[PDB]
Amino acid sequence: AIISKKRKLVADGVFYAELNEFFTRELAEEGYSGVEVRVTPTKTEIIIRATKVQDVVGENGRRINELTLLIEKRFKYKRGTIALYAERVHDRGLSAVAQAESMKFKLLNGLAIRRAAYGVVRYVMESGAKGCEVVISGKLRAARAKSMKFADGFLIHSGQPVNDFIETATRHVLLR
Amino acid sequence: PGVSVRDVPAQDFINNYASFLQRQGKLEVPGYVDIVKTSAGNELPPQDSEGWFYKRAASVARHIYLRKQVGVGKLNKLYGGAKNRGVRPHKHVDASGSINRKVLQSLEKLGVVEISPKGGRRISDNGLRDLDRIAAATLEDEE
Amino acid sequence: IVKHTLEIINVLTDQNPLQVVVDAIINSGPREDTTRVGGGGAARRQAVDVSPLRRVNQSIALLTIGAREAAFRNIKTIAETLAEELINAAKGSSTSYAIKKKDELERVAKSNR
Amino acid sequence: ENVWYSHPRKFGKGSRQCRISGSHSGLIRKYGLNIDRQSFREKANDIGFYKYR
Amino acid sequence: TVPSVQTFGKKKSATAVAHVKAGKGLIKVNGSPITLVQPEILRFKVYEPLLLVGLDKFANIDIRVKVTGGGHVSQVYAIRQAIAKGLVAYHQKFVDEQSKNELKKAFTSYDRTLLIADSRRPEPKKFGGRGARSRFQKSYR
Amino acid sequence: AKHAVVLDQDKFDRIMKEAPTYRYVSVSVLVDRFKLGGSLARVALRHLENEGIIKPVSKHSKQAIYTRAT
Amino acid sequence: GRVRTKTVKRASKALIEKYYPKLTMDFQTNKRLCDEIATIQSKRLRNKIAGYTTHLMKRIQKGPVRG
Amino acid sequence: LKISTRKTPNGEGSKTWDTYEMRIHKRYIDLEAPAHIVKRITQITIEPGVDVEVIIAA
RNA sequence: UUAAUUGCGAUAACGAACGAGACCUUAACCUACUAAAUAGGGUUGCUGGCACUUGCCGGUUGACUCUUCUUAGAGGGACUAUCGGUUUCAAGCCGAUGGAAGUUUGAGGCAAUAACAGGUCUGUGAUGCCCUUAGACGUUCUGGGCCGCACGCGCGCUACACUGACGGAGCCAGCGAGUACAACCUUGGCCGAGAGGUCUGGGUAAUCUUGUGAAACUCCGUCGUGCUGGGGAUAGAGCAUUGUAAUUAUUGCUCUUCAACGAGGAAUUCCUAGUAAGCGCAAGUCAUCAGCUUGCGUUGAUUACGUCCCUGCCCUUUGUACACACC
Repeated sequence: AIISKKRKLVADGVFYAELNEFFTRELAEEGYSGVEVRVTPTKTEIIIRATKVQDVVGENGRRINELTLLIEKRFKYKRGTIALYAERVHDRGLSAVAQAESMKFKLLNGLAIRRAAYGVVRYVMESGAKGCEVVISGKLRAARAKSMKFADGFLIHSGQPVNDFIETATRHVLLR
Repeated sequence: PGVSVRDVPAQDFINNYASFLQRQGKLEVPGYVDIVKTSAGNELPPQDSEGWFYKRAASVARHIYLRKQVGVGKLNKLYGGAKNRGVRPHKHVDASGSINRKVLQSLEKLGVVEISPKGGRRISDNGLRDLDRIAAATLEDEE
Repeated sequence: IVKHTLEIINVLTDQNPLQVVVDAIINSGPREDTTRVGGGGAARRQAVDVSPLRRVNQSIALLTIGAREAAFRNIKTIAETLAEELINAAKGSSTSYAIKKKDELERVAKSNR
Repeated sequence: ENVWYSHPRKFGKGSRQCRISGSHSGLIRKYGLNIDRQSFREKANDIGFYKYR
Repeated sequence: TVPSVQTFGKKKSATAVAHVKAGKGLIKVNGSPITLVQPEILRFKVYEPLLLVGLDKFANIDIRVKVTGGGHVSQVYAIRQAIAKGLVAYHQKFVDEQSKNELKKAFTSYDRTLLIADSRRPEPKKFGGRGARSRFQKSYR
Repeated sequence: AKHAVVLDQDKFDRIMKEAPTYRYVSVSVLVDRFKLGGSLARVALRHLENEGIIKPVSKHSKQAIYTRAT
Repeated sequence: GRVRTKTVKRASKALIEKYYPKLTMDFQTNKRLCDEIATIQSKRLRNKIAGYTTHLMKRIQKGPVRG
Repeated sequence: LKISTRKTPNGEGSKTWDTYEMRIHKRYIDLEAPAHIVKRITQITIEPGVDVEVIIAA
């Protein structure tokens, strides 16, 4: 303080942008959709929606207890003002970020390229969806640039009804 | 009636004011007269030569009447205009500061301008008299 | 400038100046203007007729071309030249280029008829 | 340890830097962002910028 | 007590507000009377609302205007649209309709906007070109 | 330089001879006769407006039309 | 180039077929009966149904139409 | 709050421009009320995604 | 027919999806709602001057009250409306009238399947493997170059003046932007022929810069058709400023130096209305540097309102010894 209102509103967005990037790295193994911050008076509620909830918390306050101390040293805060909770996800089929982590595992483990997509496309319809699309890229067998596609149902590509409905998720893998 | 400055045209107002000052010759002269460019960008000096300052000092006085409080830097920006800066687009930069400042310093002692609060220069009581007398004189010239 | 052109005509033999302006529009509008027809490749010019806004729109343009070219490096600034062009067209003298540029196209149509 | 190991780097392009990696070209310094123009398109809607028109 | 209706005209950003009253017959523009304006050749345009219907109408009505926005010539339209409405607002409220209807149909024959607000606003300059429609010069040599 | 700009007293005699009784009188008109070229014609015309002689129509710089006093 | 679309004519046939009552000539009264029954999201698309339905009423007094 | 930017991560092909922008609605509600009544209204009536702030000095 | 596989109608075709249209953002209209001393107006007071009758110009955020402009919630307004012609008298198109609005009402935003071995390893702790792995192609400091000059093409700026240049006088916009741990925008007052020195502020920003009284323009004078007072390039000396540093003139200023070019050859690019073309302003990069790009508002035309002749794009019908497909 005393800072202008235009500068702090942009600085609020980058503060979150950093936090979302690190939790992508740190909660790669335990599952991770995103983060939802709510700055109330004094304290701040940081709700992490994840698949494996008890592993994100750890052994009765170990993972989150260490992670709360990390956020203090990054952005300059005291013990009490931050509280990292762990809640469940509202279904996997609609939340398209969850499928990318399961697909990332299946390629790293050593599972089929095409039949991984045939499994997940059914799961999207089983939850309760209109359509789906899974584009895998890179040199899928033999040394040349190639691509695949395993679509289903209705998929709308234009207009304003796009940002709200379609959940997207890009996630790169190696391998050798 | 309603004798005000606005009934008299703005261009015709200064002609009666200029001749009024040259009869007395008591508005004072600084020293930089006809050793002058007039602005920061202006190839030829003043064509009027004699008189000249009395045209300038009159137009400064009437603008101080209409508005609350006028300063030195704003008057330079108002009088100043275009340039010819080589083979580039024509820019705008302020006029001569030393001419417009000594108008305001000299008119204080003659009895027109007053020192105002906050910042700038407002009008005296006796300053409004000479403005209206010349306005009334210009009203007689037309009518 | 257009006010100064009309002040010249009021002085010259009294007269309403729009009567000279309207008569100038009549006497600088071509009757026949040829369109360039192909018919193989060469530029043969077939005789096509002209009406009605094309007679008015060309005539007003040709006056201003003759007016401005006359006052290109000249003391006789646009208003004096434009006033003379309308008098010459109204009183058909065969001197002003409003008439000559119209007359020289007459003329071209009849050769290919 | 050694005496001379710096230059007056309080201005210009060399001293200024982005938050992510540290590129000295295509640097957005408007509103104190300090994120280069390649990564800004990636992180536009997360900060709150949108293509309305 | 006195009849006051706040009429306003508009051409582009140039806006003007004509506060009419009952009295002697003032038609002032920024303090000065009607005969200044200050474009000088376009003094004749500002009379057009007056000279069509007549000076007899303004013997009761007292108008005064403050003009801001636009440029020099655009502000003349703002004054002319304001004075044109200034009569109609007075003649609609506190006078018989047949006088006010004669104003309407008089201004239709000499319709240079007057009562009607003009349609044209500026349009955005889009990328790649020196203007909206005008594009940059190409080369494939 | 195409001559007729230099000040001569012999010409000043013939200016007053050819002053009265003409339709067109201006800076545009006098230069066509090869009289005082350019600005000195404006000064010559400024003399003829003082003591009657030729009366005005337009009063602009660059557009200065005059007509004889009937 | 104001050719009305298929989705306008989808509603224009479906509305007039069932509800021939509550349809009489003018725009304003028939415009209030479009949003009555149907559930349109936008204003533009809602009012465009009222346009073509009212146009069919002008022709219905000058004989029938196919479909 | 605008930031115009070229679309490419390198600068080849055709030249195209964007207008990434941030809106900001701004309101003011001026009370002529007592001191302790402001402590009530500030605690409640907070919904996430809105910047709460009070001056308490003219 | 349409801007469009847009729709009418003809039928081994029937209904369907994606693309377009719809949707979203912005610019117009509202004297009707809901509102504000950070928006402006009226009643009036205290007061300053003025013509001397009632009235004219005001100076204060003294009081009272309000919503025409002004900002922005929340709604309506448009649907080719209503008529006239014109069509299997169908879908539409064209002439009036009402209307702020009648080209999808103006302009953008998002943008299908299928591809190109088009661009980027010089945005990257996005990256396969090859190289380089300390006498280092990692590095770190210091001088120099990316700007060398007989010569070509590409965008550009300023001119080839009198619709003009050189003087005063008059004097109006909208998009933006802006420091407290830095050195940001910076009025008012003094010093200076300039540039710029200094004392002070105010502003974390419809509150202060700021009314960003910006240009082109308006109107009287000076020159007048002579490479001229048009034009400003090359040049030399000094006075300023930003920097550890300006000599390879950083940047601006002050007198002098005063050229090239009298409307541009074949060719050739962009463009249907608040557009074209004059005109400046702001931002972007920025210790200091716009002849650049992206945005804004003033000044505001001539000329179509059609066509496949030219240059290329979409379908159908024909022919193929081609299928990494006429390179």
